[PDB]
Amino acid sequence: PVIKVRENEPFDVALRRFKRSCEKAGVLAEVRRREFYEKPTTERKRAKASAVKRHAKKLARENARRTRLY
Amino acid sequence: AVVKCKPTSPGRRHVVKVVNPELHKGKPFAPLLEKNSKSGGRNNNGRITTRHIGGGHKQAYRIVDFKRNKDGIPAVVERLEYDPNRSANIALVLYKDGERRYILAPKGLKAGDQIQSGVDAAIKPGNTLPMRNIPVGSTVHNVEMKPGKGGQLARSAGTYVQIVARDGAYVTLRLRSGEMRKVEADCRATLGEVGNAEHMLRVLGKAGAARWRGVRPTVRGTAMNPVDHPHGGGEGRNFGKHPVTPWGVQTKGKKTRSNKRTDKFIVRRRS
Amino acid sequence: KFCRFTAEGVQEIDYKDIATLKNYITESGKIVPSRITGTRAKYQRQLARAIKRARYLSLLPYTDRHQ
Amino acid sequence: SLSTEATAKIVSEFGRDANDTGSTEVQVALLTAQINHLQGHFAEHKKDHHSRRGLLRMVSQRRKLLDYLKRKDVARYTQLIERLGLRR
Amino acid sequence: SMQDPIADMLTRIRNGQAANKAAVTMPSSKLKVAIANVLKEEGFIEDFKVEGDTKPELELTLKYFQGKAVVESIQRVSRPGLRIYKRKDELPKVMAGLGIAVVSTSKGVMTDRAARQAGLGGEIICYVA
Amino acid sequence: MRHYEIVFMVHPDQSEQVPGMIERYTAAITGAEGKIHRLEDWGRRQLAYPINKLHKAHYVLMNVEAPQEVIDELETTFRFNDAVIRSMVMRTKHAVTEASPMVK
RNA sequence: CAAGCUUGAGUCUCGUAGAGGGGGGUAGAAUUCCAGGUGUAGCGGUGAAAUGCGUAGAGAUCUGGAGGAAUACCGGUGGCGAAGGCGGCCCCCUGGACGAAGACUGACGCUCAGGUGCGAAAGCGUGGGGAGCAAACAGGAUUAGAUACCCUGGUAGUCCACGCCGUAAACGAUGUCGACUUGGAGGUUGUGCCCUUGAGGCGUGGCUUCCGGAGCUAACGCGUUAAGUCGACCGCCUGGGGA
RNA sequence: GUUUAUUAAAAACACAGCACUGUGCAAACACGAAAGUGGACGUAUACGGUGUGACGCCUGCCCGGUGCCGGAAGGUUAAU
Ligand SMILES: [Mg+2]
Ligand SMILES: [Mg+2]
Ligand SMILES: [Mg+2]
Ligand SMILES: [Mg+2]
Ligand SMILES: [Mg+2]
Ligand SMILES: [Mg+2]
Ligand SMILES: [Mg+2]
Ligand SMILES: [Mg+2]
Ligand SMILES: [Mg+2]
Ligand SMILES: [Mg+2]
Ligand SMILES: [Mg+2]
Ligand SMILES: [Mg+2]
Ligand SMILES: [Mg+2]
Ligand SMILES: [Mg+2]
Ligand SMILES: [Mg+2]
Ligand SMILES: [Mg+2]
Ligand SMILES: [Mg+2]
Ligand SMILES: [Mg+2]
Ligand SMILES: [Mg+2]
Ligand SMILES: [Mg+2]
Ligand SMILES: [Mg+2]
Ligand SMILES: [Mg+2]
Ligand SMILES: [Mg+2]
Ligand SMILES: [Mg+2]
Ligand SMILES: [Mg+2]
Ligand SMILES: [Mg+2]
Ligand SMILES: [Mg+2]
Ligand SMILES: [Mg+2]
Ligand SMILES: [Mg+2]
Repeated sequence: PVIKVRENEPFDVALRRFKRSCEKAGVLAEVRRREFYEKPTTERKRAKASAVKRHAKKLARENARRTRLY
Repeated sequence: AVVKCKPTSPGRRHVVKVVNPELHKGKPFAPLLEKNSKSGGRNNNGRITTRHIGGGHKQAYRIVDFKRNKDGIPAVVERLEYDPNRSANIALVLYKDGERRYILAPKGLKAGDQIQSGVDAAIKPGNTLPMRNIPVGSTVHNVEMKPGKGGQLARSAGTYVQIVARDGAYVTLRLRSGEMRKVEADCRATLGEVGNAEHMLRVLGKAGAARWRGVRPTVRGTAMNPVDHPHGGGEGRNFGKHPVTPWGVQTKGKKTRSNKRTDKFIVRRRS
Repeated sequence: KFCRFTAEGVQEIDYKDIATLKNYITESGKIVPSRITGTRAKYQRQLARAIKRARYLSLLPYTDRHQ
Repeated sequence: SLSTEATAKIVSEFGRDANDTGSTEVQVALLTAQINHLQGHFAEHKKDHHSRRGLLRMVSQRRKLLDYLKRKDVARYTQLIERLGLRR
Repeated sequence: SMQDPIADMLTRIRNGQAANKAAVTMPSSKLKVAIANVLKEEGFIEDFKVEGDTKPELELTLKYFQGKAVVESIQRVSRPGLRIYKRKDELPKVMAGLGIAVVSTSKGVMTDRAARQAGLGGEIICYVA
Repeated sequence: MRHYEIVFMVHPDQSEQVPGMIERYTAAITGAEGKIHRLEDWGRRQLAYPINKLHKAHYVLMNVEAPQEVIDELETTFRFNDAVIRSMVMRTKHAVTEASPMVK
């Protein structure tokens, strides 16, 4: 969030460091979820669905390697 | 403790009675008693000034200490009594040296408790000390407007005043009405809130209970005659004028306050 | 599973320590998730409480700016 | 629950060998002591329904335990009732 | 709660036969030993041996003929929720004679043929086929 | 009895009478039969965030073994006194007598 | 019926984790108002517009103050709890679960018609509180119509304490307990021993996730936490509407 | 219960309950050219006024107009 430009730094890299710091901190991603209200019911639904999909994609990717030589 | 009464008869149908088993039963402390005759709403001219007042039951004025300016010597409360001249209860507090007084009963205080006045006292419900030592945010009661005049603010059944600021010489406090008022720092106030808080829960039940309190019935203006009241007159339940007092002053909305002397003390008007 | 504690045996994270505790908070005053730190479930759970205690005692800032 | 010193004292005063730790009388005394100690707890925190169920479980176990003792041999149950203060 | 040791024994032996277990160890009892004697006298099990001083355990060894289990169906008839008592002339006949129905009678725990030969009934326990 | 740990910050304006406060607190503890095991002042240092429009406070830590009554009395004294800004009280199961990572 | 026994069950002694419950305090982020300063012609909003806020100085910025709710990251198919449900921190009281070794109590064990208790949210009564959100309602907008979806405000309510009803997709659409019946990959939490050179290995427990063999099912699917084979008990179902 | 003594005793007034409004104390208000008093030797759980009138379900829409309150950006405006 607080990105002070060091001595003798180009504007392009100075802004790139700010952008990377913002992306790592996740500021733009917090407003996109705090703009509207999400009930605990749908919050748990989304969490469970995301976990299931994350589990299934990994399992499918690991199980698809031992088939279809090329 | 509010007790619902059985509907054995009309008048008993809707009565509830606030009962405190800790209240003393018997005669009060005779040396501190006095005489308080019923005025009846008549000033020193025989004219009725505040109507709807009269009758009731004989009472006796008990001397209640609203100052508590005894620094040092701590006293102990012995019992509580019901004061007919007010809505709260009075605690009979006796000092270590022989001396009994009547104090406004705090919320948590019961029989056998100890209270110390002065400005060397400790923060505890019942103690009295100036605003210069009371921490900000405290809920005091029986607040004095000026040093030595006596406690006047928030001394009802269940009222209190909370401190919000103190910038040296003046201390800002929010009264029970909901407005802030600066007071001198040297003023004294008892800690905590008054004891009997269920007083508002009582209901009279019948017209007789109001005559017991000593309030005459109130007659609506619209049922009177035009000479007796502006709202009077008509060939029925007619009413075609703005609601006003019997002396031609607006009732609904009209703010009646002209005291300009006490205007620098008020921080914000009540809302 | 206490990767940062296997060779140390601290067994108890104390909010007094800040030198080895500020490595678990990012520049914006946020705790690095155990998914990234590789910390044991109990050690990360107690380290979060220690960081909260430090923040209460004003040893670690709540946010990057904290005006 | 009861402190270690109190539990040891109750076991010593209610056990035949002062080391039984689990006999019928010892269990009854421990349960009654816990119930009596929690009686003063269930007067300021009457909304503690997550501990009221536990107290009810203790009461039910004590009652079943006393009924078993009375059915098996009524020779110490009558003495235990008088010594401990239970109504039945 | 364990409320039928005989049903527990039948379940254990049936599960062992289904899962191709060599032998099935379990807590034993006098009635369990009596039933195991009848089961061994008919070739349904290999053998059995009680092991233990304070907590005896039966160690029944199953028999497998050509892979398939020898015992087809063992069904507990008289369960401890509905007692079944049959006279001498009312005894059942499993698979028209090819199966047995263990019966506990006054002379002991015998089979259908033994009970009919002796001329007395008893209460049935289970059907073995 | 139970082992407690009190860490409190107080204003820099009266950082010369802090030993007096420490002496009064330990005198009260030993009068109420509390075994003080660990006690040290970290001095004056900066704060993570501004508290009451000041950026530098004074830290004092004390691990003692004191009864709940005197612990509550000390907490009430801290609440009443305006010199002490913030006081944290922890209930520890063991009497720690080691140096803080602060004092080195 | 009378004697015995510990394997069922319950208890002691020591540690372990946990948003378990009740009560009281404390600290920031943020939203909204009050007062002041700088500052000028826009702000807000939508697919687009206007109702709305603005020259009475809006929005923005900074300072101080007022008050309410919940505690960003930690945070997970993670934990606790019979269920509902539970998430800053601290203190006070307390329920429940598991494990290392030790002795006794000796069937004291499971279920349960009536009965009692708890029981999401919404709802009602009393006394307060009320920042944001938001039924009812007001205005703008699309549409042939729009008593809606969208936008600008906005009352009850959401909050606190004591009270009242006992309703849910109160869901794992799977009532409680016992033992038996192949495995793999994990998650959390103990415990024994090994050279603990790394979250090194070999066993043993408690909870839980995914895949799957036999078996079961009309199929989907369940699959050692069975919807596989049983035992003890309670409740319910007998065509769809009418209900 | 009270009400027109002496043609109207009732559906008329009062009533407990409920709502609104003003009132920080040298309080509002009323009697008094003023002193002063009642309110009250009370202190917003109190007082006064105005509406309806035990209790169960509720008080739905509208500020065009007249009152009341908040504001003084602009116009007019007495005495001086
Ligand atoms: Mg009146
Ligand atoms: Mg009235
Ligand atoms: Mg009339
Ligand atoms: Mg006249
Ligand atoms: Mg007139
Ligand atoms: Mg009229
Ligand atoms: Mg008329
Ligand atoms: Mg008319
Ligand atoms: Mg008209
Ligand atoms: Mg007029
Ligand atoms: Mg516990
Ligand atoms: Mg029932
Ligand atoms: Mg609710
Ligand atoms: Mg809104
Ligand atoms: Mg809306
Ligand atoms: Mg409500
Ligand atoms: Mg239902
Ligand atoms: Mg269901
Ligand atoms: Mg049950
Ligand atoms: Mg669980
Ligand atoms: Mg499967
Ligand atoms: Mg009459
Ligand atoms: Mg007449
Ligand atoms: Mg006067
Ligand atoms: Mg009327
Ligand atoms: Mg009505
Ligand atoms: Mg109306
Ligand atoms: Mg208007
Ligand atoms: Mg005006």
